[PDB]
Amino acid sequence: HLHHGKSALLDLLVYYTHPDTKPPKRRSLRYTDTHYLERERVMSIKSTPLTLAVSDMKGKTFAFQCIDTPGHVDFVDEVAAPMAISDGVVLVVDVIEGVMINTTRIIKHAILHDMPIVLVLNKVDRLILELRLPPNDAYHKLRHVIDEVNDNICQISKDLKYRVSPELGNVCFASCDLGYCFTLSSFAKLYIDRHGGIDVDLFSKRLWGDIYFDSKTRKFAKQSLDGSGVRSFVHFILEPLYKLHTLTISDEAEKLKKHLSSFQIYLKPKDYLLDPKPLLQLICASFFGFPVGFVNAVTRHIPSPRENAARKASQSYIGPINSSIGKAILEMSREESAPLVMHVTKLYNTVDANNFYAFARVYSGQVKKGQKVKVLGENYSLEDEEDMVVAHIAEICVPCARYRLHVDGAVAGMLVLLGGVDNSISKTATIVSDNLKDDPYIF
Amino acid sequence: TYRRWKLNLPQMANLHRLGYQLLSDLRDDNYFYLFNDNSFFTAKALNV
Amino acid sequence: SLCIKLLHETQGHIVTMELENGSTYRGKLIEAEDNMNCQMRDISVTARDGRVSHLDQVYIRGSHIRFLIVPDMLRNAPMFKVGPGRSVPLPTRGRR
Amino acid sequence: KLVRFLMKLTNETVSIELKNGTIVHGTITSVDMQMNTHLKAVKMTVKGREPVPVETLSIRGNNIRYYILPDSLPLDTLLID
Amino acid sequence: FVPVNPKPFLQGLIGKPVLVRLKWGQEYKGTLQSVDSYMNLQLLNAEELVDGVKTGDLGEILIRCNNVLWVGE
Amino acid sequence: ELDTSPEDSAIEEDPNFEIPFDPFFHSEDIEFEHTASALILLWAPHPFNKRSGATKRAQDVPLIKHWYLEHCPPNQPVKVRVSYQKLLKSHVMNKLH
Amino acid sequence: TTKMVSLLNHSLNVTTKDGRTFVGQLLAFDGFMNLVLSDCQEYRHEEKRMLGLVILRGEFIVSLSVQGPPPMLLSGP
Amino acid sequence: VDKPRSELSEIELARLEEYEFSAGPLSVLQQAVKNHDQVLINCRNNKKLLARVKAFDRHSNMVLENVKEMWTEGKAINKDRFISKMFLRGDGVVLVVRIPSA
Amino acid sequence: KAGAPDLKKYLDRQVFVQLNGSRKVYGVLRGYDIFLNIVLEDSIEEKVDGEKVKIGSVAIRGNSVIMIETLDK
Amino acid sequence: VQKVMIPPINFIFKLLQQHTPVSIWLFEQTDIRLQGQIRGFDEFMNIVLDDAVQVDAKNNKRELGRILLKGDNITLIQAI
Ligand SMILES: Nc1nc2c(ncn2[C@@H]2O[C@H](COP(=O)(O)OP(=O)(O)OP(=O)(O)O)[C@@H](O)[C@H]2O)c(=O)[nH]1
Ligand SMILES: [Mg+2]
Repeated sequence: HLHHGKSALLDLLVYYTHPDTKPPKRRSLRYTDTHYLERERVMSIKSTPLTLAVSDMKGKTFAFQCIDTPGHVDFVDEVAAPMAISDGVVLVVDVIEGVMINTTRIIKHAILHDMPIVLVLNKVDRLILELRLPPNDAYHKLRHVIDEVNDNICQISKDLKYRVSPELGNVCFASCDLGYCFTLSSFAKLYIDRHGGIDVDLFSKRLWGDIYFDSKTRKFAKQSLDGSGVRSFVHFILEPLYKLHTLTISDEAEKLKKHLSSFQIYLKPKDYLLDPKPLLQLICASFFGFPVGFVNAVTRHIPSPRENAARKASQSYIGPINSSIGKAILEMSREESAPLVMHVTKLYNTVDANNFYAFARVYSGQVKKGQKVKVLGENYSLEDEEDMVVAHIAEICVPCARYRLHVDGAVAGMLVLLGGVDNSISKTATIVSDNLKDDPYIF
Repeated sequence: TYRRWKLNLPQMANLHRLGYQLLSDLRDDNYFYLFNDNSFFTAKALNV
Repeated sequence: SLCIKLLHETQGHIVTMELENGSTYRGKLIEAEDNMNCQMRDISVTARDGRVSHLDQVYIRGSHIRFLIVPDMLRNAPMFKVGPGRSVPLPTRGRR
Repeated sequence: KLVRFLMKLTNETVSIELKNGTIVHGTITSVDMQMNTHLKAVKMTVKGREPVPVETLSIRGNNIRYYILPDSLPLDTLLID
Repeated sequence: FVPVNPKPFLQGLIGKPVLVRLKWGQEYKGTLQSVDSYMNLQLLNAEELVDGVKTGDLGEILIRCNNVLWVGE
Repeated sequence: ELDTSPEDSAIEEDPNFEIPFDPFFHSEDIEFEHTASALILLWAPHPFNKRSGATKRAQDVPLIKHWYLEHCPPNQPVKVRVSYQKLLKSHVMNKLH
Repeated sequence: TTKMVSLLNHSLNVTTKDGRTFVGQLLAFDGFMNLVLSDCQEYRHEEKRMLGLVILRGEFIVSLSVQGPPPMLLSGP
Repeated sequence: VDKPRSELSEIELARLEEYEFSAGPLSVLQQAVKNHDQVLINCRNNKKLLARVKAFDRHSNMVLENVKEMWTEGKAINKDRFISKMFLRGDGVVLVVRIPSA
Repeated sequence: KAGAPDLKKYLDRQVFVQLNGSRKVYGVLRGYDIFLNIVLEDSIEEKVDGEKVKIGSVAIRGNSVIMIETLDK
Repeated sequence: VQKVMIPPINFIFKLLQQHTPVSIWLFEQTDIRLQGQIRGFDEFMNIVLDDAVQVDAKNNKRELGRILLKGDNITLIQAI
């Protein structure tokens, strides 16, 4: 939805991967905006793609080709079009505001299009600092938001494959302003590394609904007759979070310093004398480092392009699967002999409004600059063969919002910006190699 | 030279209490919908 | 530690490793731990003498590892600075 | 602790017997609390193999069998904490 | 019925004559009087029964913890 | 619709699950002595939510700017309304150039 | 262990408990001195084998030595 | 002492460390240090060492002086080598047997 | 400190264990420890010749476990 | 319907209570095996055995009485 914090989520990763960037003076960084109009209205209007390398919970580095989208109602072009060439949807829902109308629309369209969904409950810190809810009522609010999302999912397809809940690792609790985004498993691991050897998955699966921890028997009860125990999630996650926030805010230098020393987090003496919000950001960045929970959830619950080739071909492609081009799409072959099949769903302005960059996902084959390709329109078919236009490929770039990486060539499964082939494209188009077998089809 | 200050939490709280008649009570910024600077620039340009 | 970070990086690729026996294993790495316990798929075991066998799923204990031949294109993997308390080499933004 | 005795002595020539039987002879640069020894301008003689000189070399702590120490060190003072 | 843990078992055996067996076929017979937590032991007037035959006498003995295989009698 | 909820599925698997460690901040409480005032300051107007600044000059502090930057109070005489409007006009002209 | 850091990016030959020898460029080490060697050659008794990127365990390593140096004002009045 | 519980902090660990010498088997090292008795060493490579012992570590790391080291191995031929001073890592020690000086 | 190995997917499945010294044991995995100590039920041992003996319930020390193998598709 | 996981320490505790005779293997001695009734263990499973007998490949059983077996050598624990 609008202003629920989806650009702040990407700014969270940009702060870590790009050390040069610094937060602005009076507002948020809002990386992946890159339009003077959007900087004026302080809201995203265009869907700027961003490719960056992020780190997994264990240390592995992936290559996230994330696409940022507007949250305004009228700009659902920049959600529907880029989603057709993506493998999943990361849904950012404000906990305070809850599920809104655009969130409902996004959920309906994603489930209608067989899109895995990863839920990020943003602006958690507003429960602690603004709404001032007690931890138990905060847990109830989080649970209600998750249940609303699950209801919106169930209104389309009652399949259990699309079900978001923290115990499945499908939901991340985040505060992108303070700079943290954890999961059950990530926070559980952050316990395990400190306190010895216990399986992270077993510990993490017992940190949700009405599972109570008994502080004397050290066991997970089920109902906690009378007041024997307190809820596991609240006992192990929300209360430590509340106490962290309050220690930073409430001006307790010695107590906070001692507690951070226990965690081997060491601050310069001039750091405790900071403004409350930068001090919160510093503490949260030292305590919760890179947002590895979000990366781990995305990698686990969103299929890789090779795994998603079959589903993409079944949904988007309209031609016969048994054909050679259909087989090439299914295998997502990268060799030069393979046919080149790419889908262009967007056109992006250059810095000066002179030429357009075509945003394409290479479904199969390989592409090099200077290549001759044949562009297929929206209604190209055997009846209408006149929508074909032969064009060259001037320049291939990997998008990074505020800059581009120029590559001599690209391979299958990559999202790239193509320069030099935009005149024949209105709205969407399919690009195929000219030296190719007969009967090409369009997406 | 008296160029930078750092105040405690009780001191800032007490100063906020004392000068309570001379500071706004909005903390929202949505109150100035069409009554902020850019809207005034647009109105001046359009002569409305 | 950077070495176990690279070992974790390898998961999903094809890695060859030899144990204290002298047998070399050629398969796809699917899991790895700080102890360097490894899970493998489609292994082609070459014995010390030279006999070649095949395996499907194994869980090699870390303590019985001599070395591994990681795929070459992981030479450019980033070696992050590790603070005192951090147990995983990750990009940092705080003090250290 | 006694490994401190190792670091308190430095830059003297010492022959070293490794774990496998190899003999190395050279002057130490720095040793560790953890028994990692660093050697410079040494004479590496692998068991049954021809001697070969190298400019520097380091040994893991578990591979040290024993030390051939010189006769020019005040050991009684050297042992004091 | 009553389980006896290793350390109580051996400390309830101080001063008795025992046959300790090394990892590599050497058995030493003698009496022990003091042990620390790492289960390395000291003997008195001990003799080596190599291949089960009495060869020589060593006197008092200290064995490192890792060399031993079992202790008995 | 789930046949068995994940809750009983999680508990039923090893019902004797044991973790020895305590939560992180256990000796503390979610609210300290100065937490309420700190929260009050956190969402205060600009000068009073900082705790660190740069000592502006004595004449660089307007002290009543927010009175006419906001709307005029209702039921005021014409001259007061015009005064509000003229001061706002001067501020806008200053900000424009 | 500060001296050990000085060996980064140097070319190293490492004798192993097996008795072999790996030669190559050091990328990163460990607290247990697990070594990461880039462009690694194997010295099996001498036989040459290309290995590539190799992670040696700490136990496997016996000794190591260097073989090469690491690859490498405004104005006035 | 009544602290073999093995769950201790640093000062009581050091007390237990010193008691591990003052009455444990490693006590043989102290009276060998103070009485300057002959001590024979059995290494894990079938080596025979006899020498004065001067200092020892809890790991049985030992500094030796005036060492007579013999090894046997053609036909079995025993040979000897006397070296001035030794630092022997307690890792490779199998056995110690004292020859009383008196 | 230490870390629990990931063996939940291997539980209650027919497995092959390779111990040190060219040993080999069948069985159904039933439990594991931090140090990879494993527990097997109704297991079967292989000898060098190749004949299988019923070996029974087994509690292997994790120090000696070389590999753990499943055979299913 | 599934069966719960039994950790090795609890398994050996069950053997201790049931007084089930065992056949302990060794770290590298393939031929040498030990049998007897278990009597105690610790967190390192240094095992205290009763009526220990040293069985070899040709069943050369030798009585050893009650002995303490260092955990560094146990490769396997048998249930009868
Ligand atoms: N308190 C708090 N505010 C946040 C947090 N995350 C984002 N914000 C604020 O949310 C507002 C909008 O942030 P954006 O990143 O632009 O949200 P957006 O979804 O990209 O907005 P659109 O692109 O127009 O949909 C800004 O005021 C941010 O400072 C948070 O975690 N806590
Ligand atoms: Mg946005």
